[PDB]
Amino acid sequence: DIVLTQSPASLAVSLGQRATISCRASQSVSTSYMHWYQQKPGQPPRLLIYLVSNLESGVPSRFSGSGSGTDFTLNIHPVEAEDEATYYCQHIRELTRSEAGPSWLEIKRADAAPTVSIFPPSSEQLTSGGASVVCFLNNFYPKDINVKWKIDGSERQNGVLNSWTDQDSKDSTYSMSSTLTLTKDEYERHNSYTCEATHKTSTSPIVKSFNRNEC
Amino acid sequence: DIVLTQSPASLAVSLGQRATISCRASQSVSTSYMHWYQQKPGQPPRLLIYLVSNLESGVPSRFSGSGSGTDFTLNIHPVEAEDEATYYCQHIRELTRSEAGPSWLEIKRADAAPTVSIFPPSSEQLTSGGASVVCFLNNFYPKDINVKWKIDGSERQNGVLNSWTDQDSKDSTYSMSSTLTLTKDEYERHNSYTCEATHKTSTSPIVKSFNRNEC
Amino acid sequence: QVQLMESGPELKKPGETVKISCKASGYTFTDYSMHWVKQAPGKGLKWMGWINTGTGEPTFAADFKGRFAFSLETSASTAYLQINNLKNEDTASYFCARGVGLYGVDYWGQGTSVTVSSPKTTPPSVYPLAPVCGDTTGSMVTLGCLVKGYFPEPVTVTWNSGSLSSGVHTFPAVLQSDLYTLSSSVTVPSSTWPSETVTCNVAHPASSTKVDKKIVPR
Amino acid sequence: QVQLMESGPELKKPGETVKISCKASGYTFTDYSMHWVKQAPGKGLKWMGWINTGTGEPTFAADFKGRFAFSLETSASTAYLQINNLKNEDTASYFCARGVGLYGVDYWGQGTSVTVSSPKTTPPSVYPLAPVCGDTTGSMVTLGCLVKGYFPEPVTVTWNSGSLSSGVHTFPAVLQSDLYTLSSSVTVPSSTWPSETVTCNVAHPASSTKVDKKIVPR
Amino acid sequence: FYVMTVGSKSFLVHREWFHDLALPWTPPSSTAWRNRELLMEFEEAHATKQ
Amino acid sequence: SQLAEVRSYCYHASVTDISTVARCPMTGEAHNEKRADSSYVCKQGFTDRG
Amino acid sequence: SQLAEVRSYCYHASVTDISTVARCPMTGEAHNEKRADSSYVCKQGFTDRG
Amino acid sequence: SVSVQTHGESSLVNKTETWLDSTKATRYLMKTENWIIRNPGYAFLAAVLGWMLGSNNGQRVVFTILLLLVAPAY
Amino acid sequence: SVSVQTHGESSLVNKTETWLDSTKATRYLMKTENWIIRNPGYAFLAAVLGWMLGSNNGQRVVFTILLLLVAPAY
Repeated sequence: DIVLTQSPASLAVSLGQRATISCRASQSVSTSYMHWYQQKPGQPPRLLIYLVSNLESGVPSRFSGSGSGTDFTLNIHPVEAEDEATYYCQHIRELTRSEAGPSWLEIKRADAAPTVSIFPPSSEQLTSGGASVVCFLNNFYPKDINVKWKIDGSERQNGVLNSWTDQDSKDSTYSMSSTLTLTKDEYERHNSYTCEATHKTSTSPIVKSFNRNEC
Repeated sequence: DIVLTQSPASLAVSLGQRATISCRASQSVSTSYMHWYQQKPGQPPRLLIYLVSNLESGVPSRFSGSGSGTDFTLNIHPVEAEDEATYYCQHIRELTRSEAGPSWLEIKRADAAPTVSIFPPSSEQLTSGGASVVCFLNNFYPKDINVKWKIDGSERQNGVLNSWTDQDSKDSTYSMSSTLTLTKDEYERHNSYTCEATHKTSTSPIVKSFNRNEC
Repeated sequence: QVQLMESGPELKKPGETVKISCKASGYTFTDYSMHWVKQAPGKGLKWMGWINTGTGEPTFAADFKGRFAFSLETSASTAYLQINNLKNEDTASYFCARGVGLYGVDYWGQGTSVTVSSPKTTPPSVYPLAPVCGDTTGSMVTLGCLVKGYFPEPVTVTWNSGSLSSGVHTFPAVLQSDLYTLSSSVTVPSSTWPSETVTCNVAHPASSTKVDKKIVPR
Repeated sequence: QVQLMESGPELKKPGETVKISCKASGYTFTDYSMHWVKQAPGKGLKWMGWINTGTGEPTFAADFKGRFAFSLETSASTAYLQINNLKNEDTASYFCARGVGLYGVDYWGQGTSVTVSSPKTTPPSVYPLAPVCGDTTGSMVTLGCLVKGYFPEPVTVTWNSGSLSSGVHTFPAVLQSDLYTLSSSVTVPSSTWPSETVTCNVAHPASSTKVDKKIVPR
Repeated sequence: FYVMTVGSKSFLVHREWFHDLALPWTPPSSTAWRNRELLMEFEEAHATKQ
Repeated sequence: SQLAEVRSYCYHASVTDISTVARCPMTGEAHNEKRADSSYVCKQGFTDRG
Repeated sequence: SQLAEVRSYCYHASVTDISTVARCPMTGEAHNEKRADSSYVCKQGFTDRG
Repeated sequence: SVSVQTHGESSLVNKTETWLDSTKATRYLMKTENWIIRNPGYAFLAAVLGWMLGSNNGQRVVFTILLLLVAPAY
Repeated sequence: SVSVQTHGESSLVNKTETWLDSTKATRYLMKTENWIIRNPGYAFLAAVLGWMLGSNNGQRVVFTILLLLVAPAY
């Protein structure tokens, strides 16, 4: 039992900038035998630094692991768009073997507001008796955002289903979907269906709503 | 170190009936040295039985302590309106001294519905900017009841304060107060105000409601 | 006539210190143990500990160890529960208990409910509660008294100076912002209201406010 | 080249038994500790354990002890994690990892995700989601596709046969009652809708259901 | 001596000798014990089973 | 008159939750985490193997 | 090529959260609940009192 | 144990009847005999060594009967 | 009784782990030591007896250390 914690959890950065990813050995002196494992989403992990001090062969010298035995850092002095990833640090000094909660490389950019569009349930869906009010909060940077589904002025958190893109490959924004799924009965017993999106780009929620009585 | 549990938690009974109140020593064998204590509400408890097998002097022979060392029982073969009380049993074989979760004697009766009356905030309160919708649910037996506050068809559990009488000395029912406290703005941003109460006498909530738009 | 006479229930604030007196009577004091049992306001008897009566040596339950002082005065036979660095948990009815020891505790302090909390005495905000059409049940129009935001308890809530206890259910005063609301329900026939005055009369000796609120229809 | 290759991602049900392969390549199998690391769908790498490659002797983390069978085929250089009594917790991506030992694990199985759960293959409910007055953002009418209630993933949600890539945000399908719903959104200019057809083309290879819904004005 | 409660009754025991009782025993209050194994036993390992 | 409890003794015990975590030959010390709970009594040992 | 861990040793240790639960003369065995946690090292003893 | 090394004897104050009395009187002789009565083949060999060594007559006997006690409780 | 006079030792076939084994070895020494550990005052006075008598050296000890064990539980 030895714990590692790798800070931050994510860093929004310019590519080529130096974003150093800290780590620490909670126990003993781990000394050497810590690593850095880059795992991009949907990948097997990829080992970067070994003994906390040494690159693997494939990983270029931009990656630098550093720190000794109670504390550690993963540096990339030129973090890259190719370096966009999830990085891990792994104490090997003892079994059990474990992994610190990662740091992510996000590419910093202009802050973008979500394009927010609240589509009532398709008439196709309404004919099924189910009603899902979909609110698509699109192209926002950073990912910091929240959905609030307001119903007849009484905010409903139920039937809410959220699905959002990641840092968006072209603009590096994020896009989000907020789906308010109602029984068409309660969909019809209440009228104003309001998704409002608060985002670091907006001092207030970005309000997108429909009263079914409207069209 | 040694723990006790005294069942039932409460027993609704005909006075004169035999309601035997169990107790048990979780640890060791307490052997002797459990003791029955009646506490009528707001009293220092009155010690009933000593060694769990022996009446005190002031307690009548109707109280029967019984059980041995891992288990004990408080029997009143003629339970009474005076025997209405919060009963305790205490393992003394070991410090720390502790008690079992007590057993109440309730006098059984016919099931009575709550007399449910939903009072909107008086002008005295509406002039104060605070708004409390107060619903008095009077004289229900049993005590088993659930109050709900529905607002514009959307139930509000907020600003909800509940105060209920005990077994009501004459009819032996229970009376309750349900209270819906609102900011007069939210009190006036919503309309339908409902205290619905499901009580064992009714398979449905007993609904008392007003709309501010009503009178 | 062995009787354990304690101090009275005492309102306190956090960070303070309270010493509950318990004077013992009716027996040779030295010859029994002296026990303390916390009964939390809603929770069953939680035994605080005991002090030696002869020696004056206290011993506390693990939970009660270190914040609490069991002290005796031999001659006048006064046991003491002293609670130091008062905390809201220190609000409860506390009981000195003369030990019959392995045979338990025979007798009990009349009870002392310490009340530890910040608030300052505040008068009630009392609302004559006027029933609506949905509030009229049979002959009886239920009427109500909304007492609001007072510290401390009690308020004495009567109906027409207590002439109505009959349909009166005065419901327990409960905490709001360390202030109290009891809501009293008188149940009066529609023949008596609003034909006869039905006025909930709310007397708060702590704030010295006697508040009479007559229910008149909306 | 040293490459750790594993079995394929597998749908499973609770109570079953899965054995994930790991085949060694490009190195002497015997000489390097074969490791296993659980990446739960949301969790980071949680190291499952290692089986000694020389002896064939497994070693498990206290967590992974007893439910999980490490096994090593020697000649063909394949490693195995066999999970027994499949549980919805056993749903996760699993990685064999070749020990450089006290230097940890260098390489990794290409990944194998077990999905342990009851549901049966189900077609999606594909809903063309039309914009309303507020859903028209600038020149762009944001449009949407609600792909609803299918097991398992994925569905292939294209837009007019994918001819709309850019304004499209196909949002992640997540579990609903062990069925998946994704609400996919194209952002198209109001000039192109509904003047040009916008049809979200949703193919679900598991259910073999290709469902194409044109978004039409409400 | 001490006063040793054995069953319901209690009994006089030399307090020197009383500690000398070899048996699972207790902080006068409550919980954490000493040699609590002396009332417990073991078996063979048949596979994992003991 | 007033007597104090000097200590306590458990003369009758009940074994509960027997948990044996077995490890392979030459794995040395076995690990069963219940040592982290004093309520448990843990015992090292071995399973003879084929 | 490949090695197994026989055991581990802690060559430098860290004292944390020192707690001493005192009891009076003749109160005997001192009760500190932290004996339920092995992470706590508990030590009986006394303070000769006035 | 639970069986052996009793409080016996208190021997303080006590002109009275003890908790367990007639036991402690007959515990010694009986079980020592009841073992050596159970093993009479053990008994006679003890009489050998007393005369074997010490050659002093009256104190030769001290070895034997004291050894008959030994093997009970070893 | 349940105290002494145990089935141990059976020693009929029964090549196995006995009900209670290791504790049987510590019966005889310890509880006899424990008493003479309890009474070193006895241990002071006990072993002087044999050397008083017989002038036979090595066997003068035969009484001494062995009579020490005789004292506990007779």
